[PDB]
Amino acid sequence: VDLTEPIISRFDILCVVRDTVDPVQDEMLARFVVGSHVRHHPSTYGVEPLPQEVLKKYIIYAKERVHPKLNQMDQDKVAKMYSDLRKESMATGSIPITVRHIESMIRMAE
Amino acid sequence: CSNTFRILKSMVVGWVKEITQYHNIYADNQVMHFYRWLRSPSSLLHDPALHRTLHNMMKKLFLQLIAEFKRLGSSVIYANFNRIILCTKKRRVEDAIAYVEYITSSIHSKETFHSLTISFSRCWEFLLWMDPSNYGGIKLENNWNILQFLPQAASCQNYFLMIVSAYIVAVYHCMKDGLTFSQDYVANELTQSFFTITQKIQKKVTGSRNSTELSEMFPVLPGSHLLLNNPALEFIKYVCKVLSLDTNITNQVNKLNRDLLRLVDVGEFSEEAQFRDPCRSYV
Repeated sequence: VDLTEPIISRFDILCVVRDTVDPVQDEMLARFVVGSHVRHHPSTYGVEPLPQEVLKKYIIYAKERVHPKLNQMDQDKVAKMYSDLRKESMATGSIPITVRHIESMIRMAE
Repeated sequence: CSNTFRILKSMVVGWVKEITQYHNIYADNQVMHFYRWLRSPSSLLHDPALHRTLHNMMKKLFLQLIAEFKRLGSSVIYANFNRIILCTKKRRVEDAIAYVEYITSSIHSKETFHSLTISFSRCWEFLLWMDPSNYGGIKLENNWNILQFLPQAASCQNYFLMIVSAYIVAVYHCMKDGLTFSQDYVANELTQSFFTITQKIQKKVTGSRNSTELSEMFPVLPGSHLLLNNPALEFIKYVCKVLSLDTNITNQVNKLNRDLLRLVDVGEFSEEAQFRDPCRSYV
């Protein structure tokens, strides 16, 4: 990645995307891309999305009218998870700096 | 000073050579007198140095004997200066063991100037083993030292025996009919039965009016140290321990752990959910 630990560890979520070849998945992706191109002419989902206007209203409502509280999250489970996550990371190449990943999990639960 | 060590070898070679194969009784009784005399701490004549020398050399000899099993297809389950356990083929146990036992014993003796004093073949024809702390097998023998630490209240000991024996019997039936995958079948059968059994012992033991505290329910042996508290949980833990070690296919056992700990409403990853050996074994 060429980034350092102080800047990597500040990112709560790390995402890796790879354009590896898989002909069935390539067929599905290409059919969807062509479908988007013909759909949006000027003129893995399986659930259907919300309309984007509804999503904007939903987000702006949820960020102000809702404030999730934390009262119990199975403390020993998270602590054990974080500890052996640190153990495995010590042998390999990504960096769960001590509290930032714990707090990342708390933030993601919220 | 090494001449004394070589003279001990000379004396031992003398008495064992004096077996005088027409007959001897003194030489035999005193060859075994070496065996007890280099063990007994009441022995004298700069004794701890000689006991230490025996142990340090016998470590290398025993390691040679156990290690050189490698060249013939075989697996070792247990090894002690007296007791050893081996496996080579899934059929015709005596003929299967004959080639490895006699070839290895002979070449043990040739390489080590003598090691041919071996005996074998006593009834362990199908065995799940972790020493008499934990074993079970069909010749159905059950020897689980941890079972003694479960209470007899609500028949928890009997239910341990029931689940373990049923699992062994079902897998053994599959093996005999074949003569791996049946692990999953018995796992589903246990997914039903283990649920029912945990409910049975839970409702019966919690309703027992003689319980001043459920910690008082447990038996105490000289190895007992744990704060055993909630018999269905200890039963689950011990059963799942043996089930998680008698197959590498632990996935359904782990699922049973999750399901039954949630059925007891006690959390996984907690200290109380972790297995610990109920016995402070001391030798």
